[PDB]
Formats: sequence, structure tokens, C-alpha cells
Amino acid sequence: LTDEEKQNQLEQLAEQYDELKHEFEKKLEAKRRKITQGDDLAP
Amino acid sequence: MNLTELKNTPVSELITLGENMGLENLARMRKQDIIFAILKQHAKSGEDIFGDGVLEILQDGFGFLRSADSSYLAGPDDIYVSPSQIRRFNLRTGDTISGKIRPPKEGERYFALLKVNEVNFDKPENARNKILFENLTPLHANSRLRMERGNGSTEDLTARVLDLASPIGRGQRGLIVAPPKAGKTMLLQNIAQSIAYNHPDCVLMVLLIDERPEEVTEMQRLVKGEVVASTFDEPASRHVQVAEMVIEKAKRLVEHKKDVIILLDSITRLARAYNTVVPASGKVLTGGVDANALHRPKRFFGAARNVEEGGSLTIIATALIDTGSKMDEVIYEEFKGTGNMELHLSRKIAEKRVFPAIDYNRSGTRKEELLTTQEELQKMWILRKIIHPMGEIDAMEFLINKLAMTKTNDDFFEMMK
Amino acid sequence: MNLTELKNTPVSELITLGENMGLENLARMRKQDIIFAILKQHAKSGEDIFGDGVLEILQDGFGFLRSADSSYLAGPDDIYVSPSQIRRFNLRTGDTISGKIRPPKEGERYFALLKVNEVNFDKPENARNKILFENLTPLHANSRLRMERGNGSTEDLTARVLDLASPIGRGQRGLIVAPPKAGKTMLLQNIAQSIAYNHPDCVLMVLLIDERPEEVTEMQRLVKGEVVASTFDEPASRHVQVAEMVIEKAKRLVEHKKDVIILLDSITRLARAYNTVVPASGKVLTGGVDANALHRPKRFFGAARNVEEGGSLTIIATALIDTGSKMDEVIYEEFKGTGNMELHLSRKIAEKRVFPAIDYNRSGTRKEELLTTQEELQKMWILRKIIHPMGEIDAMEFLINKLAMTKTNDDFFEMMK
RNA sequence: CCGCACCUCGGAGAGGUA
Repeated sequence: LTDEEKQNQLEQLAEQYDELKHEFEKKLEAKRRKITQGDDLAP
Repeated sequence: MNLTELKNTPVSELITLGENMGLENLARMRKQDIIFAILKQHAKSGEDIFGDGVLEILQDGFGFLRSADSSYLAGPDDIYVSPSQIRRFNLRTGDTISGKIRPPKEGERYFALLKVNEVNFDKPENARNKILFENLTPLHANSRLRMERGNGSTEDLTARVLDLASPIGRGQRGLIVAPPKAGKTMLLQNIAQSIAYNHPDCVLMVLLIDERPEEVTEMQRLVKGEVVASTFDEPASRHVQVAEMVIEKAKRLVEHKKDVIILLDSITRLARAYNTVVPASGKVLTGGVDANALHRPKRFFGAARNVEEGGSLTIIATALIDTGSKMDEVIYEEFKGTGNMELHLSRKIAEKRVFPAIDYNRSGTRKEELLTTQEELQKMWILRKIIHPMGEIDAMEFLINKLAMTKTNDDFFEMMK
Repeated sequence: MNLTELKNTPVSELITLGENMGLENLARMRKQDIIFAILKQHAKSGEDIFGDGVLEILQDGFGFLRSADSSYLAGPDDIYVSPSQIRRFNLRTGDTISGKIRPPKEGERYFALLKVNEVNFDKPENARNKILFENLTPLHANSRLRMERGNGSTEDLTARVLDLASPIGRGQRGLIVAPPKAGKTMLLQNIAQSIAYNHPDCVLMVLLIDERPEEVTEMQRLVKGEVVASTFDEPASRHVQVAEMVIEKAKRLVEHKKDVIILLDSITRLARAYNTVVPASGKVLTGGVDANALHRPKRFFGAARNVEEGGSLTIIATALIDTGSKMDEVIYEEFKGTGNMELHLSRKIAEKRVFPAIDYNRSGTRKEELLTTQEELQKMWILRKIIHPMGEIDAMEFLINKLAMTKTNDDFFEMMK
């Protein structure tokens, strides 16, 4: 609300969302693929 | 380290930079792979990579960022857009995205979007809150687009004849009807040059579909603007994709309050491509056209309109007649009753090399009083009443001899009285 | 909290109300989504929700209450009508249903209708017990609809010429035959204005199907009435559905003792749409017209008739000739032997900028003695016998010079003697 | 499914139960 890290936390909000992407949501997309992608089976 | 700055440098400088970096032999590698390896080696040091491109959302849910140097063609170095980002930013097909891109990790084949810095050449806050194109209030052509150069050049005669025959405004939807060998190429080039010279603020786009590569490379190296083309060496699916990308970019620019002008010369070729890519429905119309094949090009044509809140979309298409195929004749007869401007060209005048071979009698503009003054309208009426009794070639020769006496049409109008 | 009232409000006020209620960000949400959310929030407090709309029964048995401002376009946010209520109240397509509604529960996508309060803007007891249109005894045109304003305005000249050439009454079935670029738009606008001014009790309807969006938005913002349109950007099935909804609403109004006047300018476009959407029968007539393609438009045209029990249905369509397509010529030649009134327009007179360019010689009305008095019929016969020897342009000039001397035709009739 | 357009039902190994 004042001249504090909130000014940085607004930019750190984007960095935290990117880190959450990289570590959780990219894994979510990987799981979505693994569910949607085919399975190596017998010929 | 921008994508547009790297996709324009020559091969020699990229090979030199890659040999200085210490990568694999670049003399036997393509430019795209060279740029890819250079970006990888640059990012391994800890540097940022920037990219941009037009969004193309696929049917499966994800999309790619096509480049503007390959006429929106699927390339190996396209930027991948995850569906999570689409849900977060409410992305749609046509939204230009610019920002930092991360290189593909182990197990990936496309670049990921780190963060979006600019949306449609504007701030993201202004592009996230907006009104759709389907909600804009349509109107008739209001703004006047004067095509007269004024420099007294010999090429300005064609522009003067075009202005006297049928003035063009912002949001106009017309058709350029012409038989083969009429000279549509020179006329389109002159129109594009006049638009780029007199109205540099408007977004000029020249869309060529199913044309020769020589005409493509001639158009790109002549006009001062963006030219998206698709030669006949590509299937009709490529043509449909290019048309969709172009119309989506035009709609987005209109939504961003821009004056877009599309110079299409393939309405018939586009209709043929749509008829070729449409699944068979067991019902064939006169000439071999599917019942649902005209829907897509009809919507593409009707997308042009004038917006009162801001911006405008002008689409000038050229139709092909007397090509020996009844399908083109049916397409022309169907699309004739849709637009409100027809600029016919005479083959008899074109055979005599009397350019421009323009049919002045058959030409005209509906609601021309909204784009011309009362005095100009009366002068055009008098000129048409004087020209109508004469023959086509005779009228063209008379007009040329009259325009050769002065530089501007105002002096001719003042001398006629 | 009606649905139409909430759909007529601008987006700004809806966003303001949604932010005041305390919901999620509505700037990036659709207007329909904002309406849905505010309806859910208002029903959460305990207040009832009400809506209205014209019924559109589907083939599966159920129907929906579409809105008139969207040309009855299919939408996911409408009033669902279960087949149970249709079997209970004997509802049919075209019945205006107004009553209490509720938000859809989990697993539903449309608002359910609980109880109907008003049917066809009237008491349900008078709407359930009624005589169907198929049982109404037809009659010829008896009442006279005098199109003449009488205020001495220069726009009234067209109405005066129309009343002198082809008097139109309640239940008339006429045709406005004219070539392209003749002035059908301005003439139809003047007819609509004269009908709305002289006969406010009549239910004026303008159905512009397969036309330009600019002409549609111009018609909506010019005439004082309802303008249901369907531009060419929509498929022919949309045109068929819009025409069906319009004719059903007209039939319901005529059954409710209303004087409906339908001005159709797409009869040829509607016939083309029907010929496009009709399945391949295997037999093609001259001009590419299907055998069962002319059935639907001919029935739509013949629906107009005079009812003795109460109300009337007048339909004045506009035909298109000399369009370069033989299909339109065949359609005109087939529909010519159906009606009993032809208002022809001459292109030779239109080229001289003499508006209106009405072909007085080829115009006329059958059984005109039932709409005019004996002395008026005698004066019209004398005027025709005096005008017939003169040419079309000369006759129009004479008529204009004679009508310009006075304001009303009564003074001209008194001076002719 | 060939071309749109009117003048006189098996083999080896591992574990277990009685």
C-alpha cells in the first residue's frame, strides 16, 4: 500500500506466476499430454 | 536479440557468428537451424530471447505464432502457445503477441512463451478490455480516400480516371471485373502505390492467392507495404489458411481502431479453393460449385465495413470473367449482386494498348453523394452525360486528350463550364 | 427484470451494475454472460425472473422463445419451452409467450419456462379458443389504404403517383417489378414511412433478407417500426428460418385480428435460398430451378389475403428483372401469373434522374373498383386515356408538372374538369 | 454415380497345498 516491497511484489507476482507455471502448470500440461497421447503397445 | 532482427540478416553473418561462438559447422546447415543453434547457445549463457508473431489457434486447443516473412506458413521454428496462456489472457486467432520466448527444453520442439510484453502493437491492458468486431455499428463509407497524387506525373492519369469513374472511401466493398489480359497487375500496383503515397496512415495489405512466383516477388519488391502471397505450388488448404489468417489480422486491427485496406486479386481463386476443400455433400450447383462453398468467401467479402466507433475495413477484390470456365462465370454472377461497386474493364480497348482500358459507362458508385461534394457530383453527372453517347474507345481517347491538357481535374472541370 | 430490457441496455451500464453487485471481472466477459450472472445473482436474493419471446418449435418437439432484435438467431441463452407445456397450452410456432422463468439448474443450458402469463400480447383465454387462419373465409381487397400524406410535401409525390397508378388496400397481394439500380430502396422507405404515418394501426414489417449490413443498419435507423433482416453473411438456412418465423408471426397476428403489412424485398433471394437448401430431387427445370423450390415462396406470397372475420394480411413484394441471370427471369415469369398487381419501374426514366421513375403504362391494379369510388375510377380512366398516347418519359414529366401545381390530387381532379 | 441453361485347446521356470 506504501513504498514497500509491494511495488516489487507486483512484478514479483509475475515472476511467481512464471515459477508456478514452470513447476506446476507445465507439469499439468505434461500430464494432459500423457493422458491424451498414445501408449506404446504391442505391434 | 530480436526474432525479426535475426530473421533478416544474411547467411554469411550468421555463419560467422556461429563459428565465433564455437558451434557445429554452419556451412552445411540451413539458416533456420543456424538461428536456432545460435539462440540455444546464447540462452545457455544466461541471456534473454525475444520473439513475436501472429497467433493461429488450432482445433485441438493449442496454437502457434506464425511469422510474417513466410506468408504465415507452418515452420519448424514456430512459437508454441500453451492452452493455459490462452485461458489466462483470453487469446484468439489473430491476436499479435510479442514478448520474451523461452527456448525448447529437453523433450520439446517449439519455443514457449515466457511473458507477453505487447499485444497487437499496443499495451496488454488496452487489448484485454475491448469490444468485439461483431458488435461494432456498421455504416456506409464516410471518409474520402483521395487517390490523386498531385505531383503531375504521367502515372497519375490512371488514378484521376479512377477517381472520376468511381471514388473509393474507407470501408468500401467493391469488385474489379475484368477479362484476361486486361492489365490487372499494373492497375493493382498503381492503386497500391497511390494508397501508400497519399494515405500512409492506413494499413495496406496485398493478398495474392494462387498466383505465379514471379508476380509475387515483383509485388513484394515494388510496393511499400506488407504482401502475403500463396503461389499455386501450395494446396488449397494453404490458401484457406492464409485467407483466414489475413482476415483475422484485419478484424483484430479494425477492433484496435485501424484503417485496414485489403487488395485481394483472388476472390475467384479463393472460391475455387473453398469449393475444393469443402467435403462433398452430394449436391452440385450450376458450374460445379458446392452449395456451402460460397459461404466462406461471401463472409470474407462481407467482413469489410465502416465502423463509427473507430477504424474501417476496405476490401477491393478483382473477379475473373470470360475465362472459358462456367464456374468462374457463376461465381462472378453470384458475387456481383453482393457488393456496391463494379469497375469493369473492356478487352476491345485493351487490345489497342490504350491504357487504362476502363469501361466508364458500366462503372459507378452507389451513394456517391456521401463521398463527394455537390459540385463534384454535378460535374461527374455532366461528364457522364457527355461521355455516354460516345463509344468506349472514343470516350477513353477523349478523356485522355482532355486530361493531357491540365494537371488536375479541377482545371478541366472549370474549363468545361 | 425482463430479458429484452436487459438486452437493450448498453454494455457500459451492464458492466457497472455487475461491478456494483460484486461479481467477478465483467470487462472480459460477454454481454450474455453478464446477463446470465446478474440473473443468477438476482434470483439468489429471492426475486422472480420474467422473460418473453416468440416461440420457435424445433423438429424434436421442444422450442425456444427467441428475440426479435437478433432476427430470431439461435442462441444458447433463451427461454426453453418443454414439450409438456406445448401439449398443455397447444402452443405453435409464432405464439408470443410471456411469463415467469427461472435460471437453469446444474446440467442445463437454457432458462426453463414455468407459467405463461400472456399469449400473443393478449389474454390466454382468447388465444386458446380461436379460429385458425386456414378456416378464415378469404375475400378481395375491400378497405382502402390511402398512401397519400396530404401535407403537400415533396416526398408525397411518390405516394400520389402510386395511388394514381396502383391503389393498395388491406389484404392486397402486389409486386414491385424493377431492374437493378432503379430506386427500390428509397421507394420502399417512402412506402414504409407513409404506412407508419397514415396507418399507425397497421403492423408494418420490413424483411430484408440477403442484403448488405449497411442497408440493414440504415433501414433500422430510418423507419419507425420493426426491421427483421438477415444479411448475406448468414447461410440460406438462416434465411429460411427467418422467413418461417416472420410468416408464422404474421399468421398469428392475423388470427388475432391485426392488419399486418409485410414489405418483402428478397422474394427472389428467398427463392434462391430455398432452391439452395432443397435436397437434390433429380429433376431440374429451365434456369437451374428445382421442382419443389418455388412451392415455399409461392405459398408465402399467397398467404396474403383479406379476412372477413377480422384483420388482413397485405404483402407487397419487389421483383428483380434484367439482372443478367435467366433464373431470376424464370422466377419473375412464374410469379407474374400469381399476383394481381405489378408496379413496374422504367430504367430509361431513371437514367434521366427523374425520380420516381415509375412505369405508369404497365402499372395497374385488378378489381380497382373495390378500392376507389365511381368518380375516382372515372377520373383515373380519363387520366390513363389521356396519358397512354404519350411516351413514358413525357407522361412522367406531364404528371410531375401537373402534380407540382397543387398539394393534393383533389385540386388536380377539380381543375381537369 | 458422365457434362446446366427455352427461335418459326501350447512348451519351460518360480512359488504353494494335501
